[PDB]
Amino acid sequence: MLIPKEDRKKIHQYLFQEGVVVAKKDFNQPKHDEIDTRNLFVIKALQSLTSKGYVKTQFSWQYYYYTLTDEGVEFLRTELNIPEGILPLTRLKNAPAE
Amino acid sequence: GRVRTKTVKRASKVLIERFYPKLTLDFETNKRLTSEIAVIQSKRLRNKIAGYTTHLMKRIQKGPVRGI
Amino acid sequence: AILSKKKKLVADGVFYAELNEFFTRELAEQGYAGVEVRKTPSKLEVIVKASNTQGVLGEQGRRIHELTSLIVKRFKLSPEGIAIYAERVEERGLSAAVQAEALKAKLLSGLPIRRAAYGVLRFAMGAGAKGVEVVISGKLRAARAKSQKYADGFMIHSGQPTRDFIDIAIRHVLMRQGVLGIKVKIMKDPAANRFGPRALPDAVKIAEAKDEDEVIPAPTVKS
Amino acid sequence: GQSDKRELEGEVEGTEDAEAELEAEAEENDESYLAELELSKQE
Amino acid sequence: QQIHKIRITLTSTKVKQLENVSANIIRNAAQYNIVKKGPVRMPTKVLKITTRKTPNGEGSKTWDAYEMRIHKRVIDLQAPASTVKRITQITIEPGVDVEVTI
RNA sequence: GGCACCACCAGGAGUGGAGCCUGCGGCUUAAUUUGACUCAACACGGGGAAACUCACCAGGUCCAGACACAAUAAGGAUUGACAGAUUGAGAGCUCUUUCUUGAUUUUGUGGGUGGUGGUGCAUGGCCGUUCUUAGUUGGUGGAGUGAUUUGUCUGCUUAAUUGCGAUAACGAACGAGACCUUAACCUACUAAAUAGUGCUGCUAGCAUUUGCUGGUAUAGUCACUUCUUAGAGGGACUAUCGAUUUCAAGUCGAUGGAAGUUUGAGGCAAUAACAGGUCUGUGAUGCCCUUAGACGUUCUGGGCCGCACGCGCGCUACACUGACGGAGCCAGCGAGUAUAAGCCUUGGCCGAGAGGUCUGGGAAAUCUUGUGAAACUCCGUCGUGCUGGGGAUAGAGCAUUGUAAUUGUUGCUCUUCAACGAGGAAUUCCUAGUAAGCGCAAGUCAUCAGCUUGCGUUGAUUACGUCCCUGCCCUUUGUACACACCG
Ligand SMILES: [Mg+2]
Ligand SMILES: [Mg+2]
Ligand SMILES: [Mg+2]
Ligand SMILES: [Mg+2]
Ligand SMILES: [Mg+2]
Ligand SMILES: [Mg+2]
Ligand SMILES: [Mg+2]
Ligand SMILES: [Mg+2]
Ligand SMILES: [Mg+2]
Ligand SMILES: [Mg+2]
Ligand SMILES: [Mg+2]
Ligand SMILES: [Mg+2]
Ligand SMILES: [Mg+2]
Ligand SMILES: [Mg+2]
Ligand SMILES: [Mg+2]
Ligand SMILES: [Mg+2]
Ligand SMILES: [Mg+2]
Ligand SMILES: [Mg+2]
Ligand SMILES: [Mg+2]
Ligand SMILES: [Mg+2]
Ligand SMILES: [Mg+2]
Ligand SMILES: [Mg+2]
Ligand SMILES: [Mg+2]
Ligand SMILES: [Mg+2]
Ligand SMILES: [Mg+2]
Ligand SMILES: [Mg+2]
Ligand SMILES: [Mg+2]
Ligand SMILES: [Mg+2]
Ligand SMILES: [Mg+2]
Ligand SMILES: [Mg+2]
Ligand SMILES: [Mg+2]
Ligand SMILES: [Mg+2]
Ligand SMILES: [Mg+2]
Ligand SMILES: [Mg+2]
Ligand SMILES: [Mg+2]
Repeated sequence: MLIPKEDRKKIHQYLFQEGVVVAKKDFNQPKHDEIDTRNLFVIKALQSLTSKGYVKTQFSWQYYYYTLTDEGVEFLRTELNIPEGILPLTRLKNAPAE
Repeated sequence: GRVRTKTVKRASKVLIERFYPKLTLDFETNKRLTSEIAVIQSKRLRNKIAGYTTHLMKRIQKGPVRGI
Repeated sequence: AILSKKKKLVADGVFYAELNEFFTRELAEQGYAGVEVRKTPSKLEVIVKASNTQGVLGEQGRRIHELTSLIVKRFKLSPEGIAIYAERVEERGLSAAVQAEALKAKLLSGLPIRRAAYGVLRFAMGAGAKGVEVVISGKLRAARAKSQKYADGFMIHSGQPTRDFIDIAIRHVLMRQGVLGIKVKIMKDPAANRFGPRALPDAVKIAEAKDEDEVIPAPTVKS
Repeated sequence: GQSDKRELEGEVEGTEDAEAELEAEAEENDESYLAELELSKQE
Repeated sequence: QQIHKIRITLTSTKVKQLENVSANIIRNAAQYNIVKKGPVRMPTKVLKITTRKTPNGEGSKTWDAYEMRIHKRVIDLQAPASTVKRITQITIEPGVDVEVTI
C-alpha cells in the first residue's frame, strides 16, 4: 500500500498511546474519526502490522478490533525514534478491580 | 373430549388415601383444602385435581372404588 | 441523539447482541459463558462470566484494560463511562457455554470423540445437572458426515420449562477436513432455581398424614 | 469410537478426567512514566 | 426552585422489576409525607416482527412471530427536585430506565 | 382394525373457461444470471430487479497482491498530474508533453488475500418433511442359549400409548397432557391532566318550566373508576340434575354461567431419519477453480420484463341481491424524525384532479387519528341492451419520486371500450363470529402491492357422521431385501 510517511506516522501514534484501534469496514470513508487520514489507510497499515506479528486483529459485525502486542511496543520504541519511556496507555498498569 | 390425564388421576387418588376425613362432596371446599395439602405449581391443575377428587368422593359414597 | 422508546430498547438489545458475540470471538479460549450489562448512573457496568478470569485479567490486568479501550473507541463512549469486571462462573459444570468451548479445545487437540464426549457428560452431572445430552455432527476422516447423541439422566423437551431450566450452546469447530458442530444441552435442577419456578409444572408434592392421634372424651384444659 | 475398545477406555479414561477435575476445581474454589507527557516535554 | 410537580417516566421490557421500583418509590413516598399520583399503566406496546423460518426459500411457507413487549409507567410527585433525584438512586434497577421532566 | 375437510358424506365459496397481474417451463437472446420439480418446486429464495441490488451480457478503471527474500533504486524505486489526441466519459486508461512526490514503493520467487465461482452427493448451523400423526424408552420380574420378547393388550373411551379395564407382569420416564402467550368475565381491590364521565366555573343555539343539544375547562389546585389502560388476584373443575355404559373410563341432553367444541386461538414439541433445500445469509466452512487482460472490486449501458406456446398461485368481471349520483357513516392490528441527508403529517391557501405551497403538532394513550375504511344503508337515474355490466388495448395531455422513467415506476384528465352472456374432463379450501365477501395497517419501500403477515366490518348454508375414494398409523402375514423396492 502507498501511504505517505506523514499519514502513516499519525497511524502509529494512535496505535501507541491508546494501543488499540477500532475501524469500521468501509474503504471509501474520508475520515476514520480518530486518525486524520483515510480509513482505508488505517485498515491496510495495520494489516501489515498484524501481518508482521505486532498487533492481534479481531473482526466482528463489520468492525476491526486492533490490539497492540507487547512485541509491537518495542517496534515503535525504535522505529519511531521515541524516548524509551514505554507503556502506551493500555499497558500503564492501571491494575484491575476485585 | 374431557378425559382427565394420569398426572391428575393418580395425584387425586393419593389425596383420598391420605386425607379422606377432611375431604367432602363439595368442589369449592375441596379446592381450598388441596391448596394447603399439596404444592400445585399451577392454579388450573389445582382445580382439576380437586374436581376429580370430588368425583371420586361422590363415587365412594355409592360403593367401593378401585385404586383407593 | 433523540431516539424513540421503541427504537431505544431495541438499540440496547442490539448493542448487547453485538457485544456478546465480540466476547465469544475474542475470549473463546477462556470459556466465555455470558455477559451482563448493568446500567447505572455515571457508569456502564459490564459483568463477563468466564471459566478462566486470568486470561482476561492477565499481566497486571493488561488485557482487560486493553479490552475496555476497544469498546470506548467503537461505541463513542466516554473513557470513564464504562467499567468492565471479570467474574468467575460459580458452577462451571452447569454452564453449557463453558462445556461446549471446553469440548472444542479438546476436539481440536486430536482427542477421540468418545473420550471427549464422556468428559462433558460426567462433568455436567458432577456439577448437579438434572440431565444432559450432547450432539456432535460433522466429518471425521470419513467422507460421509454423521451425528451422535450422548444422553444421560432426565431431559424435558416440550413447553415453557425448556426456556426456564435448560440453557444451550452451539459452536462450530474448525477441522482440517471441514466443520464440526457440537450441541451441549444442560438441564439444571429446578430445586436450585432462585428466580423462576422451583419445580416442574406436573410435579405434585402431597403432604403426609398428620392423623393417628388419640382422642379423649370431653375434658377442658384451662389456662 | 466404532469399537468395543476405545470406548471402554473412553469412559474409564473419560471419567477419570472429570474426577480429577471436580476435585481440582473444588480445590480451586475452596482456597479462593506515562506516554503523552513525553510528547509535550519539548519546551 | 423548590417543591415542584415532577414526572418520572419508567420504561422496561420486564414487569417484575418495573413494579418493584414502582412500588418501592410509592413506599418511600408514603412514609415521607409527599403527595403522589400513580403509578399510571400506559397501554403496553407489542413490537412484533414476522420473518420466514427458512434461511433458504425451500419447504412449507412457515413463519416466526417474534415479540418485544414495552411497558411504560409515569408517576407524578410533588416534592423539591433534590428529594426526587435521590429517591431514584434508592430504587435504581438495571432493567428499568428513568427520565425526569419538569 | 383406526384416524384425518392438506379424505369422503351434506353443503358453501370456488379454481380450471375470459382479460390482466405474477411465478415456472419452453422459445428467443449479447445476456435474457441462478436454486427449487408430487404432496414437501412454480406471489417461494422474504426475489414487488430503472442505477445499486447483480450473480448475466458489451465495454472501461483500480489493487484495496499483506509478508520474507532477490533484483532495481537517490546521479531518484515509484505516485499523482494541467493542455491536445484518444475515450461513451473533465477515466493521466493510453498516447505527444515535461512537471511534481520521495523509499510508503516497481519486477521475479515463495506466500497471500478476495470471490452471488464449483461442489448442499465433502460439511456446520438453520429450515422443510415423515408429523404434530401418537409414538418412543429403560429398572425389577416372567419367556428364550441367544439376537430378542412381555410390559407397549381382546374390549370400551379419548384429540391423544389418554384413560377404564383385561392381564406375567409391577411400578415408571420422554412425547401427549401439563406448560407459555393471546381473546372473552370482574360496578370485588390498585391507581390514572398522555383515558373517560358527572358535577361545577364561563359560555353558546331551540321552546321558555327548572328543559334539550353543544363549545370551552393542563388550575374547578373539583368528585368517581362503569366505559379506557394494566398488576395482583378471583372465576370453569364438565359444576348440579336426567339418561345410557362392564354402572367403569366416558358420552349425549338440559339448568346455572361470560365462558361447558381441550372455553376459542396459537407457541413449544419425543426416539431416531432424508444424500429433502440452502456453501446466492453469514469475516460458517473442507476441497477444487480463479487471482492483475481477475471469475476480486468499481464505472457506463443493457438484461433479469425479452414472445408462435403449455402449466401454477391470484385480481377483476360477466350484473337489477346490480351499476352509477348524491346522501347516511361505523372498526381493530399497527407505524412514525434533528444539521438530518430527512419520518408520520393535521390546519390554512391554490388546483377539476393528480398534486403544489405556508405554518404548526408529534420521538408519541398527548399529534397524524375517532386513521369519519370499504362493503353497507337511504333516496334518485338506469331498465335486460355487450347497456350506464366489464374496463383491457391504445392516442393526446397534466403531476409526483428519482442522478436517470425510453421497454409507458406510480398517480391524474379526455377519448378508444376488447374477450367475457357463469365456464368441459378434472380439481382446491372449509364446520361458527367459521366460509365467504369488504376494506385497513405492517414488511418490502426514493417510487411502485393485483404479494405476503396481521387486523377488524357484514356474516351464513350444511355434518357434528363414516371408512366408500385418498393419505397415514397399528396388528397379523410373506420375504431370496438390511446400501433396506432408488432393494
Ligand atoms: Mg412434558
Ligand atoms: Mg404442549
Ligand atoms: Mg369434493
Ligand atoms: Mg362433497
Ligand atoms: Mg373470483
Ligand atoms: Mg443491475
Ligand atoms: Mg452495472
Ligand atoms: Mg440476463
Ligand atoms: Mg463477483
Ligand atoms: Mg445439511
Ligand atoms: Mg426387562
Ligand atoms: Mg429381564
Ligand atoms: Mg404414554
Ligand atoms: Mg412429560
Ligand atoms: Mg386537563
Ligand atoms: Mg359545562
Ligand atoms: Mg390450547
Ligand atoms: Mg441434503
Ligand atoms: Mg439432492
Ligand atoms: Mg458463498
Ligand atoms: Mg461466500
Ligand atoms: Mg441475506
Ligand atoms: Mg475486470
Ligand atoms: Mg424474475
Ligand atoms: Mg425488454
Ligand atoms: Mg402460495
Ligand atoms: Mg352506492
Ligand atoms: Mg389516536
Ligand atoms: Mg381505461
Ligand atoms: Mg359498453
Ligand atoms: Mg385433495
Ligand atoms: Mg420497480
Ligand atoms: Mg406497503
Ligand atoms: Mg414477494
Ligand atoms: Mg422377518
